[PDB]
Amino acid sequence: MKAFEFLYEDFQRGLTVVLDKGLPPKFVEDYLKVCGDYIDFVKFGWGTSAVIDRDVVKEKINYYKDWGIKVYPGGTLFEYAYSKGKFDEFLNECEKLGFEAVEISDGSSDISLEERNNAIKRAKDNGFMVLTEVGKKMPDKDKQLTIDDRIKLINFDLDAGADYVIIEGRESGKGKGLFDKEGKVKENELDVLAKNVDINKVIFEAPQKSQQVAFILKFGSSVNLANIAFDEVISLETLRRGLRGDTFGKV
Amino acid sequence: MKAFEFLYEDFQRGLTVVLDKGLPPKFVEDYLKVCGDYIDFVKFGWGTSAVIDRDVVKEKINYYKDWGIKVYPGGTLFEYAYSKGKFDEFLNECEKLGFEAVEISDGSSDISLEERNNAIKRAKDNGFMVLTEVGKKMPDKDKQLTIDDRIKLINFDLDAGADYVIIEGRESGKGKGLFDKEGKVKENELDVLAKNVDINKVIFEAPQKSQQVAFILKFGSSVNLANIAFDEVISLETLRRGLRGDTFGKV
Amino acid sequence: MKAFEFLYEDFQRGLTVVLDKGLPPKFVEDYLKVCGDYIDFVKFGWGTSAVIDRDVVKEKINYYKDWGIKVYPGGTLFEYAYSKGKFDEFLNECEKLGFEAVEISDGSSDISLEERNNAIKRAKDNGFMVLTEVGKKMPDKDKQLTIDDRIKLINFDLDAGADYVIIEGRESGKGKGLFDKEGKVKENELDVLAKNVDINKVIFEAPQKSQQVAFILKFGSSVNLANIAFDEVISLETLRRGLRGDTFGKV
Repeated sequence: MKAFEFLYEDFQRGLTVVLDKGLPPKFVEDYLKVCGDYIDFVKFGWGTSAVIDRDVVKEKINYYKDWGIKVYPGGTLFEYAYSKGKFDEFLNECEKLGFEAVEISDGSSDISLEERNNAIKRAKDNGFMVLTEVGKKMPDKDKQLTIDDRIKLINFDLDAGADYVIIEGRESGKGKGLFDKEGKVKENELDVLAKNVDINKVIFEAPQKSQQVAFILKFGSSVNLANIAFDEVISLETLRRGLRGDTFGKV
Repeated sequence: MKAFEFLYEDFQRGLTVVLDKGLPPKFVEDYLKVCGDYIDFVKFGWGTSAVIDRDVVKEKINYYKDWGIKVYPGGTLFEYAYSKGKFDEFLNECEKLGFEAVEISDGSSDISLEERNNAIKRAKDNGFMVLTEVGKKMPDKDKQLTIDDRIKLINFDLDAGADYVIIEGRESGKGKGLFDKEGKVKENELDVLAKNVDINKVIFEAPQKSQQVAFILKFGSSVNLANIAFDEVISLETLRRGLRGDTFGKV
Repeated sequence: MKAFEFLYEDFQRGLTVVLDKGLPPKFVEDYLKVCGDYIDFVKFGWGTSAVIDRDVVKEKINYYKDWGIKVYPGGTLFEYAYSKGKFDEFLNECEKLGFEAVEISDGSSDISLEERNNAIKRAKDNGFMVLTEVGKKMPDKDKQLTIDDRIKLINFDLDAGADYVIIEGRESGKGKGLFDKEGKVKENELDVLAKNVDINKVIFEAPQKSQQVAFILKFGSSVNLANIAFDEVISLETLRRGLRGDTFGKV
């Protein structure tokens, strides 16, 4: 039970996906005792997994598993392996390490629709949950994706068997996807998503508190959010509950 | 004893109040071995307490108690409970969990002077230290408070039995209270406080290092500061001692 | 071995120097199991050492030593001790605590060339590795140092027996040394360094990810970097390896 349980009001709580960019192992064990109940998935950011000791990676995945949290490596790592013709070795290693999900992305590389479709299907066939990601890392490339382009890709990924589709904003949440150079949500672009796709299948990267607030006020506390800093999981739950100033009386 | 004890010069050290927005329990135990000697009070930010496991909350309060640190829940949580007519249940739970203090605020809700006075007195009557808070969360509301308004409220709260009064700046320290949109201290507004209230009874929220520096240079190292990030307690003590560049030779 | 070891490509990896501004002791023990292999040196920032319990300082130095990491106190602490005529007591305490290196700087105080030369030599004579630092803490003083001034001081310090010379940018990485008010690298100033000094003897403070990216793209992954946040050591290694978006395919 929570402290002040008498104040709790039941609600439809969206997904929380954390960015883990290299948390220490015992720290993860400790940390989950405070906020493990509010984490659904964790991304080991980009290629961070590939720099960490193999047993430490396995260890961490188990700690998350003790709280029912599925872990995936970043799509950037998939893209690196894919570009080297080592996608199979990538899936095999993922299975051996214990990742329950994989992210398929094309943020840093050119992957055709057919290649993308087939990578999703191969990952699914191997028993992984699959999250895809729509967006490009670099602003010159990302700018070439219109909102209608993003919508088409979301539904393409779902058709291929993706479980969820992530809308990219990077850890910075600046100048990429739905966010302008100052990190403010592009309201018009976001409306065109709200009316064209199944929002329950979409996860919005929202690393900044101001972004989390904007998404909660627009879609409700049922909104799915990703790239949540590990130390803002509790904050995010308070925002969903109207127990932080930004959403008090508004949720 | 401290390392390099021969360099230490005794001084009048103001209060340090930390923002704990959800630190893990064993981490707190470990963390206090480094900087517990420089923490007076800790705020479990806003309604964070109300999302955390009850035994974990109790556990953390005890760890802080082992270093002589008093803990209070955020005034935002008080405001939520108060607005639901559950202030009594709120005080009872606070006592059961072990909080030694409570924050009374009106940052997100309308609380009249009489209601405010009576809430302070009720908390005091129940054995809590009471810290009040002056300010509004949202800039449209906060702007309506003039400096003279803030001064009047400080002394009203003290009259009611408040132990300390906190000047609100939020965790961001931007666009609220004494800080402009860029987080810079409003020097003129601050002078009008320096000459009209007992500064020893006031605690300034100062989440940004630049704010801590501004307050130390204005009032001295005896200044009371709040919303100090957990990982900047040591930094803050070095600033008070002139052992970081910003205050070297100036304190 | 690392996870996804089959993706690893050997490369010339520059130094990583971490800023430790007060990490808890058991946290350090845990933290090094994830990224201790990618840390060469750690700076206990400025005078932080002088506020921490002496046995905790010794304890931490040992944890770092278990991963082959040398620790030094900040040059600001040296400057304080030096200004009080307690440089000898400073070196003795450093030896007793277990620091394997010392930083000699003049960021907050006036130290002549002869005084600087002699302090370097005294530290070396006492068995310390010596890192010096070029730059001033305050922008009004730092602006008076031209690039040619910095180059001359680098080689002066090396002549005196310095092991490395650090180019100062502070923890903020703003408005000081090679960085403008917005934290962007001054490309022209940096070119004049690239062509005039032994870059292998220089360590660039680069607290911001954007700075780390700029230095890696300019000098390569062999570049030496300092003031790396403890939680960005893994990120930095991924950047060196082209496994984060910013340097994917560029390294």
